[PDB]
Amino acid sequence: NPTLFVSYDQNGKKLSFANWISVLSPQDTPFVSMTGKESINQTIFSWQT
Amino acid sequence: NYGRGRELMYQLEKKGKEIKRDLEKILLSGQARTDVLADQYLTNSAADPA
Repeated sequence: NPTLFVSYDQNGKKLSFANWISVLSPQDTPFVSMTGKESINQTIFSWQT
Repeated sequence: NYGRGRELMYQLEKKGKEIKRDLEKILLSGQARTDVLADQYLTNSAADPA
Protein backbone atom coordinates (compact mmCIF):
# COMPACT_ATOMS: atom_id res chain seq x y z
CA ASN A 1 0.00 0.00 0.00
CA PRO A 2 2.17 2.86 -1.26
CA THR A 3 1.49 6.55 -0.75
CA LEU A 4 3.95 8.16 -3.20
CA PHE A 5 4.22 5.86 -6.26
CA VAL A 6 7.87 6.66 -6.96
CA SER A 7 9.26 4.90 -10.05
CA TYR A 8 8.99 1.46 -8.42
CA ASP A 9 5.28 0.67 -8.02
CA GLN A 10 4.75 1.70 -11.66
CA ASN A 11 3.62 -1.58 -13.20
CA GLY A 12 3.30 -2.09 -16.94
CA LYS A 13 6.64 -0.86 -18.25
CA LYS A 14 7.91 -0.81 -21.84
CA LEU A 15 11.67 -1.42 -21.23
CA SER A 16 12.62 1.40 -23.68
CA PHE A 17 14.97 -0.83 -25.64
CA ALA A 18 17.31 0.66 -28.22
CA ASN A 19 16.99 0.46 -32.00
CA TRP A 20 20.46 -0.83 -32.86
CA ILE A 21 23.04 -3.50 -32.03
CA SER A 22 26.80 -3.30 -31.48
CA VAL A 23 28.61 -6.05 -33.40
CA LEU A 24 32.05 -5.21 -32.03
CA SER A 25 33.64 -8.14 -33.88
CA PRO A 26 36.42 -6.96 -36.22
CA GLN A 27 35.12 -6.41 -39.75
CA ASP A 28 38.14 -4.42 -40.99
CA THR A 29 38.96 -5.83 -44.45
CA PRO A 30 41.34 -3.36 -46.10
CA PHE A 31 42.71 -5.77 -48.70
CA VAL A 32 39.23 -6.70 -49.91
CA SER A 33 37.89 -3.15 -49.75
CA MET A 34 40.89 -2.00 -51.82
CA THR A 35 41.07 -4.76 -54.44
CA GLY A 36 38.52 -4.62 -57.23
CA LYS A 37 36.07 -7.26 -58.39
CA GLU A 38 35.30 -8.74 -61.80
CA SER A 39 32.50 -10.96 -63.08
CA ILE A 40 33.89 -14.27 -64.34
CA ASN A 41 31.95 -16.73 -66.47
CA GLN A 42 33.40 -20.13 -65.53
CA THR A 43 35.06 -21.35 -62.35
CA ILE A 44 38.51 -21.59 -63.95
CA PHE A 45 40.26 -18.63 -65.57
CA SER A 46 43.71 -17.39 -66.56
CA TRP A 47 45.78 -14.28 -67.26
CA GLN A 48 48.66 -13.75 -69.67
CA THR A 49 51.96 -12.01 -68.96
CA ASN B 1 30.90 -16.47 -67.95
CA TYR B 2 32.90 -15.39 -71.00
CA GLY B 3 32.63 -18.78 -72.74
CA ARG B 4 29.56 -21.01 -72.40
CA GLY B 5 26.55 -18.74 -72.91
CA ARG B 6 23.84 -20.90 -74.52
CA GLU B 7 20.91 -19.46 -72.57
CA LEU B 8 22.56 -20.44 -69.26
CA MET B 9 21.62 -24.09 -69.84
CA TYR B 10 17.87 -23.56 -70.19
CA GLN B 11 17.65 -26.66 -72.40
CA LEU B 12 15.39 -29.74 -72.06
CA GLU B 13 12.30 -27.83 -73.26
CA LYS B 14 12.61 -28.72 -76.96
CA LYS B 15 15.23 -30.42 -79.13
CA GLY B 16 16.02 -32.71 -76.25
CA LYS B 17 12.59 -34.27 -75.68
CA GLU B 18 14.12 -37.62 -76.73
CA ILE B 19 11.80 -39.26 -74.17
CA LYS B 20 9.41 -39.50 -77.13
CA ARG B 21 11.59 -42.05 -78.94
CA ASP B 22 11.53 -44.13 -75.74
CA LEU B 23 7.76 -43.83 -75.38
CA GLU B 24 7.45 -45.05 -78.97
CA LYS B 25 9.41 -48.20 -78.15
CA ILE B 26 7.53 -48.74 -74.88
CA LEU B 27 4.32 -48.69 -76.91
CA LEU B 28 5.70 -50.92 -79.69
CA SER B 29 7.26 -53.40 -77.26
CA GLY B 30 5.88 -56.68 -75.98
CA GLN B 31 5.64 -55.84 -72.28
CA ALA B 32 2.91 -57.39 -70.16
CA ARG B 33 0.16 -55.52 -68.28
CA THR B 34 1.37 -56.38 -64.77
CA ASP B 35 -0.59 -54.65 -62.01
CA VAL B 36 -1.68 -55.09 -58.39
CA LEU B 37 -5.46 -54.49 -58.52
CA ALA B 38 -6.21 -58.18 -59.26
CA ASP B 39 -7.28 -57.22 -62.81
CA GLN B 40 -10.72 -56.14 -61.52
CA TYR B 41 -9.99 -52.43 -60.84
CA LEU B 42 -13.21 -52.19 -58.78
CA THR B 43 -12.74 -54.78 -56.03
CA ASN B 44 -13.92 -52.39 -53.29
CA SER B 45 -14.72 -55.50 -51.23
CA ALA B 46 -15.34 -53.95 -47.81
CA ALA B 47 -12.89 -51.04 -48.17
CA ASP B 48 -10.16 -52.33 -50.49
CA PRO B 49 -8.85 -55.39 -48.59
CA ALA B 50 -5.66 -54.92 -50.59
